[PDB]
Amino acid sequence: TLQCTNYAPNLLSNMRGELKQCSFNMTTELRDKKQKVYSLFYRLDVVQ
Amino acid sequence: DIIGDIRMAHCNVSKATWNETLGKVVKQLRKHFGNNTIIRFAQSSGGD
Amino acid sequence: QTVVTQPRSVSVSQGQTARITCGGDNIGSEAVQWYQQKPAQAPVLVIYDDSERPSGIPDRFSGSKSGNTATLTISGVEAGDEADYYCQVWDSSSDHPLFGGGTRLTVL
Amino acid sequence: EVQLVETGGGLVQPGGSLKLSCAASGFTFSSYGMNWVRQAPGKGLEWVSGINSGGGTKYYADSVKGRFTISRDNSKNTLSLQMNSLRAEDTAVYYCAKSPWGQSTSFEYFEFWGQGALVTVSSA
Ligand SMILES: *[C@@H]1O[C@H](CO)[C@@H](O[C@@H]2O[C@H](CO)[C@@H](O[C@@H]3O[C@H](CO)[C@@H](O)[C@H](O[C@H]4O[C@H](CO)[C@@H](O)[C@H](O)[C@@H]4O[C@H]4O[C@H](CO)[C@@H](O)[C@H](O)[C@@H]4O[C@H]4O[C@H](CO)[C@@H](O)[C@H](O)[C@@H]4O)[C@@H]3O)[C@H](O)[C@H]2NC(C)=O)[C@H](O)[C@H]1NC(C)=O
Ligand SMILES: *[C@@H]1O[C@H](CO)[C@@H](O[C@@H]2O[C@H](CO)[C@@H](O[C@@H]3O[C@H](CO)[C@@H](O)[C@H](O)[C@@H]3O)[C@H](O)[C@H]2NC(C)=O)[C@H](O)[C@H]1NC(C)=O
Ligand SMILES: *[C@@H]1O[C@H](CO)[C@@H](O[C@@H]2O[C@H](CO)[C@@H](O)[C@H](O)[C@H]2NC(C)=O)[C@H](O)[C@H]1NC(C)=O
Ligand SMILES: *[C@@H]1O[C@H](CO)[C@@H](O)[C@H](O)[C@H]1NC(C)=O
Ligand SMILES: *[C@@H]1O[C@H](CO)[C@@H](O)[C@H](O)[C@H]1NC(C)=O
Repeated sequence: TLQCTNYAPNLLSNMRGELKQCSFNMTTELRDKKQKVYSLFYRLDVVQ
Repeated sequence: DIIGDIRMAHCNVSKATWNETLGKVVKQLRKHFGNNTIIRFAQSSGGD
Repeated sequence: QTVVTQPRSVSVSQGQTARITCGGDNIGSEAVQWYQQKPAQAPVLVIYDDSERPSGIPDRFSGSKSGNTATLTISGVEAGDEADYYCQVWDSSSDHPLFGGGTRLTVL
Repeated sequence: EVQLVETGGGLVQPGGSLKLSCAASGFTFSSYGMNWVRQAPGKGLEWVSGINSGGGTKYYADSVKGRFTISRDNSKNTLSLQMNSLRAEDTAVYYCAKSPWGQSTSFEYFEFWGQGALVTVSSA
């Protein structure tokens, strides 16, 4: 489960609300430590 | 992250050629649906 | 509009702990920095995204976001860490960066 | 060694203009969205005048809105801010910033600061 926000004002109105920067936890090499990462995903990959 | 400024991803088809190609197809479909009929195209309906 | 209040110039003296609290309206939208700055100097980032710190800062600084009022908990003192501290919690509905107030820290 | 060098004028009467310049002989400056903040010798901070890494958005605050501009010329590492109205004095110092995302907002911070903050005063 991962948290996301929209982008800029981006007032072009073609790309408004499209790119969805997200952040989540993800397991590293060692088993009992955690790694925090930032990425983004197009609008047809996430569902609230 | 995205460096620069964002647009859409788009495709171009030359309008003078694509008019001629639909003109050649619609002369051929008259042999299968009667000569006196006024052929109309449309968009896709729906689904996935 | 939307206020981010924090106490005016709290000062403990050699207790080796200090809790510069913060808060206001809807936190749960990334209470995000604290931004230590010394007089006639440049501001320096100290803690980003309220859990980690950049490389090059000693681990006397520690933040936590609790409920609706986040806070910064420093544990330990120094004769060169008397400075000013303030939140940067906002980005919504309007101009996205919005600093809030100030807080002076002195030890005796 | 990543730093910011600055030029800035002062003592401009409240009917003229002023142009500030922040330059960067450090990092790869074609990708990061630089910003501006202000500070009177007084209350605290106040935000103005953001930009992306292409010069295509350039959004502003609610107290300087529709009154100033931001130029950004790449390939020679130069930001150009141009204050042009100069109303009755909110005498404040100005800082050059850097945000390690590029392109946008929605949780943004500031790594390295430039601390070149010469003041607009408009005295006699
Ligand atoms: C498919 O169909 C579409 C629509 O029919 C076709 O779209 C056309 O695409 C043209 C080029 O993409 C576009 O022209 C653009 O017009 C604008 C406004 O007039 C102009 O600013 C653009 O300028 C670029 O090219 C000129 C050429 O004279 C350069 O002098 C100029 O520096 C610009 O180059 C940019 O890209 C370079 C890439 O390396 C950069 O190095 C360069 O510095 C610059 O990038 C930055 O500089 C700008 C100024 O600081 C800044 O704004 C920019 O965002 C970067 O930060 C260009 O001439 C047509 O307008 C467009 N037609 C429309 C929209 O109707 C498309 O070509 C067709 N074909 C394909 C295959 O898609
Ligand atoms: C990634 O991993 C971290 C690991 O810490 C997760 O942070 C933890 O999230 C839980 C869920 O909110 C926190 O529990 C909370 O405790 C407070 C205590 O009052 C309670 O009021 C809340 O209702 C909730 O139960 C937990 O404290 C927190 N850990 C720390 C150290 O703050 C995080 O949620 C994971 N996911 C993401 C997307 O970051
Ligand atoms: C699709 O792209 C091709 C090449 O990417 C275009 O073909 C060239 O178009 C230019 C137009 O200025 C001509 O001068 C060239 O002779 C064409 N051929 C080559 C090999 O470069 C084509 O025109 C594009 N189609 C559309 C509709 O723009
Ligand atoms: C397309 O071609 C036909 C015949 O070649 C012509 O009548 C028509 O004006 C052209 N343009 C459009 C937009 O249909
Ligand atoms: C329609 O056209 C074809 C050839 O173009 C022709 O043979 C046919 O007789 C036409 N239809 C009628 C009803 O005349």
